[PDB]
Amino acid sequence: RTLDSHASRMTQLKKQAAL
Amino acid sequence: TRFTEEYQLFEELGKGAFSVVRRCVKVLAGQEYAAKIINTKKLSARDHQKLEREARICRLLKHPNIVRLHDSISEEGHHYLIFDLVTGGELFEDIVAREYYSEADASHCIQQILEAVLHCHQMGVVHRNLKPENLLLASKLKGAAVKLADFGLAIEVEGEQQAWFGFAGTPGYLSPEVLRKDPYGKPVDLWACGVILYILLVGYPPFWDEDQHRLYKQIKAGAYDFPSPEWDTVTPEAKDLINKMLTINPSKRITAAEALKHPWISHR
Repeated sequence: RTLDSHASRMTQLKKQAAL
Repeated sequence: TRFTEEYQLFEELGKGAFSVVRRCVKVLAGQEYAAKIINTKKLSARDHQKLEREARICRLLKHPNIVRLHDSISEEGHHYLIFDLVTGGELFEDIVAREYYSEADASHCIQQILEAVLHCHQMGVVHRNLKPENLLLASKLKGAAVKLADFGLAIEVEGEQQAWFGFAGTPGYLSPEVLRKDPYGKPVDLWACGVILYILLVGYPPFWDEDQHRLYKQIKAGAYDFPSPEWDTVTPEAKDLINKMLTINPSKRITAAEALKHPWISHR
């Protein structure tokens, strides 16, 4: 769950595998 | 065989797949390389072939912004792909470290990325798995070079001929055409440049959801935007490029060559 703040959005940035 | 004769291993750099990466040196030349060591007694017949597809493609690609493959070697028990050594770590980590890039920096990074992509495409190679994890930095210095890696998903296209080359890549970076199971071609990698450029600017992707289905729905719909206050300050030009990269219709999308002429890349 993300807030409506830059810094909260920036936690969406996650590494992701293929497929 | 020929590898244990000519090179000499040192420290582990990476794990991932059955593939251990380790720094090495050609004992004649004194020259340092990156060696991708693959356990092969752990690997089937076609997956010895999938890996030789990968070498064959790395060999087609001589570019300043593509990790050069210098020599592939099948010894009994292991395969060694021998790459340019590149110590700057993933662009992914550098974004995280720095939170976001300046437009100046993003512009200089995506420029190198697009140039590589352009080259990939003229050589009839479509990456299909672009993302900041598959982008290695030369050094950590606030502008240094950027090179493509992991053509482990890379396809050969004949001309601007589109086709179903199947469903593969990373979820966040997938093109609308790929999710729909429509035929596709070179443009699927300009979509990825869209996602990446967006990330490069504000520290997070234009599409995300912990539920994968919702994610794939966001992509198809091309449901991104420019939230405040971060995008409030970012040039209309930058947004424009991202908008032409994240065009839902592949035909109406910007091409690598087009993207390189776009004002946010060539100023003055």
